[PDB]
Amino acid sequence: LVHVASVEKGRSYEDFQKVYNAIALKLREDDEYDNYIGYGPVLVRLAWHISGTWDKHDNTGGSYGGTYRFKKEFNDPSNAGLQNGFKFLEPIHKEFPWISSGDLFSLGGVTAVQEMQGPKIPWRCGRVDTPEDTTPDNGRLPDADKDAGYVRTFFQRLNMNDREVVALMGAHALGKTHLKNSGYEGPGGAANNVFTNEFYLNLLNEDWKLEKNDANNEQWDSKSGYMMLPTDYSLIQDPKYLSIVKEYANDQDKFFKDFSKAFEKLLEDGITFPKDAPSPFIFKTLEEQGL
Ligand code: HEM
Ligand SMILES: Cc1csc[n+]1C
Repeated sequence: LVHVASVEKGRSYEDFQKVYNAIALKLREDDEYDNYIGYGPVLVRLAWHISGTWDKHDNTGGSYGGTYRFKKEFNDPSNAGLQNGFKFLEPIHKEFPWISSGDLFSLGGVTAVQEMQGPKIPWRCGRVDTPEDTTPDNGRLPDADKDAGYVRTFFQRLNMNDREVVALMGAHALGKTHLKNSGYEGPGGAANNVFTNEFYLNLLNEDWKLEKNDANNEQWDSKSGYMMLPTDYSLIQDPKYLSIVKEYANDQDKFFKDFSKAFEKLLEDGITFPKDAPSPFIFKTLEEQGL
């Protein structure tokens, strides 16, 4: 399967910076969502789940085709709760009907991270919508109730290595688990709509307790009111993972730099970019624009 990036006709940096600003302006406006967390965390989760279907072996799945717009992927049990990120973006797609679905879902994730004061993420245009029959089947996204060997093995399919996996998981400092979506409940920290390295700090400094929640699932709970998933706590159980966790709890700039590279790579897996294709765009935030 080859998927070649095709820039939307005649579009350039300024067009996509207009779509960025539209998403970012609505993130500021619709602030009440999920008890004032706002839409940013569900939008970086949506960009991860449309990319996380990729399989390196046959180049199926991935962010290129925008296939989450089809019922099979929209109704995947693993995507429960992401309909709220879709409905947030649907106004903006009506306003810029020329951007492809893959591009709009991935730029929403980029915009949310930078607007929640994360690192800049280089983003590239050119994903092309593909037919309903290209939609990957349910079951390619990871279970939460498993251990470190499962996480390592699952992420080899998206060929991410240990460092990349640990840098990507730092995004679980954002938002929260919702019992009616996943059977898990609670936030992982106090700053859950500002991008920081707090996931790593909480993992190493809190007093975790294995408890059973109302959906009868086990999760790691702390006195402070935070929770960690079994696959999250996995990172301090494995010796290779645990020493990268310590590296990111001791250096927030290295965390930001490595997250930026692994999230771009995540979003680009499966796509062939021609050598005459434009460079990756670095978008300015509303704040850097005085907007
Ligand atoms: C083995 C890996 C992973 C598993 C099992 C997993 C699982 C989960 C689960 C069960 C939730 C709760 C969903 C809900 O109830 O609403 C969640 C939320 C979230 N995850 Fe993951 N995740 C994984 C990796 C990642 C990665 C790599 C990213 C992003 C780079 C990510 C970003 C998020 C975000 C931002 C949320 C919060 C959503 C919200 O607030 O609504 N996840 N994760
Ligand atoms: C807050 C959250 C959602 S999924 C994992 N964590 C830590």
